[PDB]
Amino acid sequence: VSRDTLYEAVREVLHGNQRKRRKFLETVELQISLKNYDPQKDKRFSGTVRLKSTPRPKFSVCVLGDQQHCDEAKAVDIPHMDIEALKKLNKNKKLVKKLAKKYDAFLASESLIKQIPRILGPGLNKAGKFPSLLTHNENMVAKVDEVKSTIKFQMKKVLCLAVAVGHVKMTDDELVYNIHLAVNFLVSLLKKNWQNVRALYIKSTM
Amino acid sequence: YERRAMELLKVSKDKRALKFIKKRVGTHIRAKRKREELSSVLAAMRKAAAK
RNA sequence: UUGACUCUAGUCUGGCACGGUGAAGAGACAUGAGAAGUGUAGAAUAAGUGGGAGGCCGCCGGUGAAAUACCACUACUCUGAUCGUUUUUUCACUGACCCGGUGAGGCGGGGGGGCGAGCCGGGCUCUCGCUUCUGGCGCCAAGCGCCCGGCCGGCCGGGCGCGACCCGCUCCGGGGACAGUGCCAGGUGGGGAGUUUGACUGGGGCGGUACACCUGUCAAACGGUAACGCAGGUGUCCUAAGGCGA
RNA sequence: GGUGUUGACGCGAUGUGAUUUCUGCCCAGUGCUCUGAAUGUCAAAGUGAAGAAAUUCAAUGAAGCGCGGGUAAACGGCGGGA
RNA sequence: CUAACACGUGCGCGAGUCGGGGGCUACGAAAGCCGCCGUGGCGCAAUGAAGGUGAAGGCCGGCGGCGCGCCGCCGGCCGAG
RNA sequence: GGCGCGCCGGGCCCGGGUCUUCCCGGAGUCGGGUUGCUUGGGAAUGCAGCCCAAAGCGGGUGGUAAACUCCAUCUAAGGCU
RNA sequence: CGCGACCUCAGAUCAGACGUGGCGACCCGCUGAAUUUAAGCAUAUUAGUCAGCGGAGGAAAAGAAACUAACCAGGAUUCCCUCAGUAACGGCGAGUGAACAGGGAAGAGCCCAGCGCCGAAUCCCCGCCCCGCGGCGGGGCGCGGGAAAUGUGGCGUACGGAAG
RNA sequence: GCCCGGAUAGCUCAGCUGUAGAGCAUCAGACUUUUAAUCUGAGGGUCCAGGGUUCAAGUCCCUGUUCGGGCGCCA
Ligand SMILES: [Mg+2]
Ligand SMILES: [Mg+2]
Ligand SMILES: [Mg+2]
Ligand SMILES: [Mg+2]
Ligand SMILES: [Mg+2]
Ligand SMILES: [Mg+2]
Ligand SMILES: [Mg+2]
Ligand SMILES: [Mg+2]
Ligand SMILES: [Mg+2]
Ligand SMILES: [Mg+2]
Ligand SMILES: [Mg+2]
Ligand SMILES: [Mg+2]
Ligand SMILES: [Mg+2]
Ligand SMILES: [Mg+2]
Ligand SMILES: [Mg+2]
Ligand SMILES: [Mg+2]
Ligand SMILES: [Mg+2]
Ligand SMILES: [Mg+2]
Ligand SMILES: [Mg+2]
Ligand SMILES: [Mg+2]
Ligand SMILES: [Mg+2]
Ligand SMILES: [Mg+2]
Ligand SMILES: [Mg+2]
Ligand SMILES: [Mg+2]
Ligand SMILES: [Mg+2]
Ligand SMILES: [Mg+2]
Ligand SMILES: [Mg+2]
Ligand SMILES: [Mg+2]
Ligand SMILES: [Mg+2]
Ligand SMILES: [Mg+2]
Ligand SMILES: [Mg+2]
Repeated sequence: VSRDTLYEAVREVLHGNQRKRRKFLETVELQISLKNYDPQKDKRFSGTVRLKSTPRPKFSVCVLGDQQHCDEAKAVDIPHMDIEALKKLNKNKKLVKKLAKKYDAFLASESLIKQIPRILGPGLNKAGKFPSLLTHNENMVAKVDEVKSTIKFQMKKVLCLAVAVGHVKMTDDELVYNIHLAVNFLVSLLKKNWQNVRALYIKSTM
Repeated sequence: YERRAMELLKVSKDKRALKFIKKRVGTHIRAKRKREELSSVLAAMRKAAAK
């Protein structure tokens, strides 16, 4: 793909701030259409994007953790929910799915994904709602920031994708760098390269 | 042959498009190159027809 | 010579190119527009993914559900119609191409003139354009009009236009994107070419196979031993008719 | 290019051989010819699919063969036993 | 008669051999010479289709290993039916 | 005749290294398909007819057809000696 | 209607030139068989040979890589030794059959179009004068004629090159 | 072999998110002289086996048998 056309698209959205003069918090997205990839056949792709800007930024987090996380999570204002809290969380499958409605993505400690599949592994894998693992580096400082914006390209049976990258107030070369990394990662993730797409559309939210 | 190939890329039957160029030009490497060049030309026409 | 073998000029047919221009008919599509997306629960006719918290003056929560709800531009499928890409069928066009005629001699429009139709001197529609009693002659301009030249109104001698209408892009016609040629492909092809047409054998030929094998003899008590010698046999059959044991 | 400085009362290809009297029967065979619409058969190219491609596979379907008429002054043929 | 091959025979050299092609110095277009002109041919190595591989062994000492008296490997010795 | 010397006239008023900025290529040809001939050239070595008929980090070659991918090596379709 | 530029196209016993034909041993282009061999014969073999046709020179053709290789890489063509009667082709039968690498003979490299930049800076022909003239050339003079912008000459060619 | 098509109760056939339907058959009841026929009703499938998408699929797609249909072989 040419890049001066992406410069044209980002100038037309930064001066299509004229086109809406948006009234909420502002963000854009890119859309992908693909040519003859049969969705019911094999080679189904589901890959995560390693991205270096966090284009969401209003990103909603609660974690699931063991101890060593208490004082640091409450110092950085992040909900540490230990196993007795998880018992109260496990006694009903109705409210635990509505806090995933509150909270955008999760992340959990190393051994608590042995206690989440009791009944509630299959209980709330009914959202596409993976809780991501931590490490023995034991730092959620900047690791929450770099595990958010690891964006899931997912193949489901409709033949269209739409991934939220870009809020219109970041800097422009770094945002086209984000779109650059995302689209070449998708072209690599597909069964075949850049010929496999129809048209990439980066129009705004409203 | 280029106009009929651009029209097959417009309808997007790319396999028969490639077989068409390779039967009417020759080597499959040349066919891949001419299909990719006509897709680029057709993309420029789509951008110009957009704005 | 042919019903031999292998081919061949020729001929028949198909495809590709030369090879265009329209118009209808049948379509495949694309593009633009316009409506459908009722298993069940949920106030609900939720097709699907993703973004999203006050647009405009429904919502975010909460409810049921697996999955939600202003917005936007997306990607799916289906249904009537308009447009531009291709295929195909038919009807036409002339411009490549072919044929005929001639000393390529009046072609196509338009103007002017006359004979017939009818409406109120008028125009339209159409036709015509000068030769038919005779084995004659038929060109190389008459007449008209306008200019000009030599000599003294007169002489003598020139030029131009009508007469013989004007304007045009193929000379006229006749075919025509097929005839045809170039190259493939299949058919046909003693018209023509090249070649072959076993062997044994009481001459060859016809017969027979004594040409590959088998039994008994011939075969003269080891083995070997001939002829178109004798009498016969074979080009198979067997899931047991093979192998064990009783 | 010949026929052709020609045009069916001609050109070209055949058989039989003046005249008189006749010219019987057979289209099964081999030819030749006529029509293209059932199952058929059928090349190259063109089309559709699968596959990474070479390639493979399928449908389409020309003539000719088949199939169905005609023809013996076409090659030819025209019984036996009680 | 030329070429190719085989065998026998004479000659030189002998695990080598050969300068035939090239070069250097009347008969002589002969003859000689090269050697860092042996490039090369043939020979000294066979087998396999090919990847390839590519032509004696033993005895002594130390460390059933167990129901490699064999020995896996190291140091010495004999050493080529 | 050539190699030598000299005079007059004429022609040319020429180079190299470093840095910077530019620029660069041969088409009914290459290539593919098919047919025919030819070659040792074998899933086609060369040549030609017909049809299709290009590209520019391209194109050709890389002795088994083909796809993906590194490399290697040249620069055809112009010419003299 | 005429006059004039150009473009196409004629005509000349126009001015000046040029090709024709011969020989053909060696060379180049095309065409191109069959006896023969295979114990027959049809593919092959004879054979890209004999015949045929065109065209040259003192030599012709070839030739300065769209190469050979796959290595520690060589480096135009031609010719010789060798590769080799090998790889390879072939009713895999008869028969056919190269090349690279190595050693030698010889040794030489270059030039356009394009990309460009220079006031077409270029070329041909007529006349006059001087010189030489049996290879019609050198210099000057021409308000002498043409060619050429539909592109001549200078630099410049893949080994890069040009300008400052 | 090969795209191709199928499997649904003892037997044939319809059917994108569940009471698997329609008929023929078997079982029982009533009429009957009697299940000889009539009529009433039932029961009766692990949707060929498994995997996948899906909110769950007998249906949509893969995998594997199994059979149906011509081409491939052969003469
Ligand atoms: Mg025959
Ligand atoms: Mg014949
Ligand atoms: Mg004959
Ligand atoms: Mg005989
Ligand atoms: Mg005896
Ligand atoms: Mg027995
Ligand atoms: Mg007769
Ligand atoms: Mg008959
Ligand atoms: Mg000897
Ligand atoms: Mg030839
Ligand atoms: Mg040959
Ligand atoms: Mg390779
Ligand atoms: Mg050159
Ligand atoms: Mg050259
Ligand atoms: Mg003259
Ligand atoms: Mg001559
Ligand atoms: Mg012979
Ligand atoms: Mg003989
Ligand atoms: Mg003979
Ligand atoms: Mg030959
Ligand atoms: Mg030969
Ligand atoms: Mg000759
Ligand atoms: Mg001479
Ligand atoms: Mg020469
Ligand atoms: Mg060169
Ligand atoms: Mg060489
Ligand atoms: Mg040898
Ligand atoms: Mg043989
Ligand atoms: Mg060499
Ligand atoms: Mg030397
Ligand atoms: Mg120049």
